Amino acid sequence: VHSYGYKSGTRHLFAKKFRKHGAPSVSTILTNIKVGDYVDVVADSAVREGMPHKYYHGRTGIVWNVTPRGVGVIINKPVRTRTLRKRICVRFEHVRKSRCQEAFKAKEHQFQAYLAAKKAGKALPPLKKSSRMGGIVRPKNVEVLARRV
Amino acid sequence: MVKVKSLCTLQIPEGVTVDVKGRKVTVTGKRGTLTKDLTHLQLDLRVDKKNRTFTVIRWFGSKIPIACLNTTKAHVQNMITGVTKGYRFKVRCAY
Amino acid sequence: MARRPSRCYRFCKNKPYPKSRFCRGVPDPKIRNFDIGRRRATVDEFPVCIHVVSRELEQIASEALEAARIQANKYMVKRANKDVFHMRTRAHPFHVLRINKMLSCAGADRLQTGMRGAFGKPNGVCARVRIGQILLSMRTKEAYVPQAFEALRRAKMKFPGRQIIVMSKYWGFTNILRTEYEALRDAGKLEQRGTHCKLIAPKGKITMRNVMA
Amino acid sequence: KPHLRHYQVVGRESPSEKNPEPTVYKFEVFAPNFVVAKSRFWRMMRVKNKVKATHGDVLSCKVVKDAKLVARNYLVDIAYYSQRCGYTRMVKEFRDVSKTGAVSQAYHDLASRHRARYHNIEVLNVKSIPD
RNA sequence: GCGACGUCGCUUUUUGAUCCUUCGAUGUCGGCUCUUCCUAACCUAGCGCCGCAGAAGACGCUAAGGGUUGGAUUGUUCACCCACUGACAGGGAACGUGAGCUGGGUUUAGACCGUCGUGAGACAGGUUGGUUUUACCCUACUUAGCUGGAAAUUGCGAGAA
RNA sequence: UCGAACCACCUAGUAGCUGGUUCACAUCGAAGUUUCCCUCAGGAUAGCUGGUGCUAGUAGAAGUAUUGUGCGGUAAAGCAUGAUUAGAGGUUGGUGUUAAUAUCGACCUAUUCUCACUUUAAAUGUGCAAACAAACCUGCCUUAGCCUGCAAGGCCGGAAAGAAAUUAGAGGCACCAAGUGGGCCUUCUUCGGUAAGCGGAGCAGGCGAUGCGGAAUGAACCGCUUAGGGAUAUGUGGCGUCAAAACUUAUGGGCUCAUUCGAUACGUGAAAAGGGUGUUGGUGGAUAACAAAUCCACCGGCCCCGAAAAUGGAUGACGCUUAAGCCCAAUUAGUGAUUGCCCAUUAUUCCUUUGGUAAGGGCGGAAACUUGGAGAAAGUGUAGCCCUUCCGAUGUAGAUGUGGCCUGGAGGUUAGGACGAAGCUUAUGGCGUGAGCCUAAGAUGGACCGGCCUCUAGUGCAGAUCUUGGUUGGCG
Ligand SMILES: [Mg+2]
Ligand SMILES: [Mg+2]
Ligand SMILES: [Mg+2]
Ligand SMILES: [Mg+2]
Ligand SMILES: [Mg+2]
Ligand SMILES: [Mg+2]
Ligand SMILES: [Mg+2]
Ligand SMILES: [Mg+2]
Ligand SMILES: [Mg+2]
Ligand SMILES: [Mg+2]
Ligand SMILES: [Mg+2]
Ligand SMILES: [Mg+2]
Ligand SMILES: [Mg+2]
Repeated sequence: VHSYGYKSGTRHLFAKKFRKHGAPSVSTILTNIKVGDYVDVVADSAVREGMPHKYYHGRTGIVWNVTPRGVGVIINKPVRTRTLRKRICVRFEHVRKSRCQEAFKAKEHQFQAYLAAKKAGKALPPLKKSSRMGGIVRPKNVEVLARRV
Repeated sequence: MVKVKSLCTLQIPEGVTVDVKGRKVTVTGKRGTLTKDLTHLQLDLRVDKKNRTFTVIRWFGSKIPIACLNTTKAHVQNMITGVTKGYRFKVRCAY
Repeated sequence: MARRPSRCYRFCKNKPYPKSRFCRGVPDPKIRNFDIGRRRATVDEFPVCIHVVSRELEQIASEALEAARIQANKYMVKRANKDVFHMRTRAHPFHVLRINKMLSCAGADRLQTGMRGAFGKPNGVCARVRIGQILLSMRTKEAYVPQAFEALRRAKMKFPGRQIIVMSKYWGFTNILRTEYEALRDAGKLEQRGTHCKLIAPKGKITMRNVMA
Repeated sequence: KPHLRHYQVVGRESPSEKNPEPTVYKFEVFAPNFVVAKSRFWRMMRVKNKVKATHGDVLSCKVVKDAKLVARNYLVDIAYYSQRCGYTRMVKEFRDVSKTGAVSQAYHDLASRHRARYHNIEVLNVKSIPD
């Protein structure tokens, strides 16, 4: 237990990736965050001022606080028998706007717009077709298999 | 593993008569007589006629069951030969 | 008898230790003269280039391949010539070795060292073989192939562990079969580089325009 | 009475979202069951075709009927694995009635003398011999 | 016959570890005494084999059956010589063996010395002097009796070398 | 009695240490870890656990997947930071040479050999989100932002549905309190060590705390996990005798002879190369002659030697060898499609208990041929209010409950006793799962005392080198 500093065992974790170093994006500076959206707290180095502790690196969570240049993010931390909603304070560059809901952001956007189209809408344009069923399949090349040595 | 190769035969001329009784061999002649035992695996000695042919068939076979057949062939001919011809043994010394 | 007969390192119970900024007092291995024989030798000389690839994850020390560098060598003159053979060794003792020498005299007896201050210091070097390691490759004629079923077995029995001869269908330092190789010289597909040579591959460049100007 | 019936297992590779009509692969395997036939159907395609049992579907496995029960010769090109000389093939011409019968003797001979058992054993060319 | 180089199996009367058993006690080495066991054979015993003519050695294998000493110095184990001998082989048995002996070495409390320490004292350094209890119990063994006993004390239960 | 006497007293000195700590059943039931400690034989604090709960809780559920969506740099890989280096020969030093020459280093090259450093490079992971306000169509207000309206916050009503699987074995807190804080083994991988039945770790499982079944034998392995019984059927393991089962299978395919064969995993590993002129298998390549067939080389064991000890000696024993060994298969015999067969604290089913406060239904008078109950009381708890229904049932430390057991005594009540009380004896039964109670019969006893509701405590003993008394063995 000789060393347990705030940045311990983190050579490869905060190290920038191969052939992508230097200053942060202009997207990451032109992001727009509110109190409530989700963010991937992907601590990048090359800013080295506002990086969170190692633990909060693959972690995503609500933004409970947006200061001028520091996003405050709550993150669930399974301590021992309970999770703490930790309240980390990082700068914006250590933050992505988390996709994690486009799975149903973009689903119910067109899913309702066609459920409405299917319930009332204007008309019901036919959609994606069935996937798994039978069929009298016609082959196009026969083959066999014994060995290759 | 196991196979069959051939059959072994010996002819029994005049002056020599061979039996088959208790699967044993009796050979006599006009110079001497001798009888002995030749049992082995798959080696059942049966003489067809009294003076026709000494036959020893085996039905199974491998290196060991077949390296034991024609030794009775090596040990039946000298029964028929010793009772008519005989083999003398000589001994010498030096000083 | 005073040094552990290279058996207590037949298994990779430990990491690899490289000669590096970590170890600084590493001694010298006695295997140095890897190549023997005809030296500037060209490539079209010998038809057969047989390998010698191991079988298990054994671990041979610096002391058995060093004689294979000589044992598997010397039997040339007794049944062949040196200049009719390529003796090139294709390994090196990289894994530097520690040693713990217990029972010091500075202190008490049988209670001085109760397992502390008792880690390693340099003694020598050995190797890690895994399944598929070439010990000592061979190049030869046709009338000189069955030579070192002895010389190898002379040194295969100097080794800890066993070994085999690997009859090959390659043209040595190239990736070409023998049967088609006599056909490739008929159309000059392969070039030369000294004691070895390089293959003109597909995707050929406009550079080597070898035709008359 | 001889176990290890002869199965005719055939199958595509779940067509396809990429190729939309992958070539069909059929081969005949001796197996106790058909679950064991499909288990060794999806071992050939996983190896000889790089197709998973997941990303493909079995079209129609089938039990070959028989040959008129009568003795005849059989040379069975068989390939087993073992720490006993890894991956050696063999010929071992047997004389049994049906292909199911002779290949049975093939397995009970290798497991007898090489201790190579069912999953360490591939089979090829279960054909007959006139003379 | 082994020796370069080497390596590879199996070795404890081995050098140490390990800390598993023992801290309401498995009593310390060596001997004495006595019994056993193993062979990796020291002797005798059996052929074998050589540049084994006799002589006489030479290499080897088979055999644990029998045999393997008396002393001087040492507490010793070991070692060393002395001398006999056919030769004086190597081991286990809780480094066989103290409710068997011994008490020489370890061995404390006395004392002296050397070095150490300011000192009390320390030394696995030397020297000298220094307890050795109990079987009358169970089994083991050793001899010494007695008495039951065959459905091994019972059924009538029935089997005759 | 003396490296500080002896007596009495403080004093029942203190002890993180050792030993002991007295009834039953029921309901649950762990921990050897975190941090802090002159702390590492102990504490405190969390976790684990019990009890009491509170509360609107198919949800703020999940040791699980799916779907999207992030994350990572270990395995494998590959050799730029490094290598490691010699093999082919040719700028920079010294030098052996006759401006001509090398010579080894540095270098120069095509490389090379095999490693830690390299790369979004795995598997396994893990972070998130996923349907009634997460999208809309709207409208508030202070407007904070920015020059009316956007966007923003706290809001909001009109309206919104799903054409992320499963379990959906109910969510949420709260309180009080123990015990534990010496773990060990193991799988997977892996740090240190010559090694280990070694030390230190990660993961999960176990044991501890736990039997049962069988691997002869074993805390841990393999099955299975545990209320009392019966049956049916299996698991692991087996079916020659011991030993239930092939009364030695109608067994089938080969293998195997072994002068210590071989034979159940993990026990610890059994045997390592090496060869042969050996028994069985396979591939390369001749002759049509070996001394009508016979070869030159190897792959593969079963098997032969290599190889060895000390009480007598172990597959577990016998024994087996045209197996009862080994490897494959079988399962009523190529006749026609199933379970050959034997063993459990497992499974199924059947009764019986008991808990759940688990659901129900009655919770005061009627009939099915003979009795019982859909008439036994509004009830936590029993000799249950009555039925019947589901489910669970092991357990050390610990916790808790009991209309629960027992001893001494008190307040009440009911009641015995010279026609024999307490006590005491037990082949005296019965009845309660049990603690225990009641009875009988005493060729016992002689004068006190039982049940029930409360109260009360000097209240239960096998074990403390317990204390006291008595006896006993050894023992004539
Ligand atoms: Mg002694
Ligand atoms: Mg004397
Ligand atoms: Mg006695
Ligand atoms: Mg790697
Ligand atoms: Mg998870
Ligand atoms: Mg168990
Ligand atoms: Mg066993
Ligand atoms: Mg039954
Ligand atoms: Mg058989
Ligand atoms: Mg009292
Ligand atoms: Mg008391
Ligand atoms: Mg008492
Ligand atoms: Mg007592």
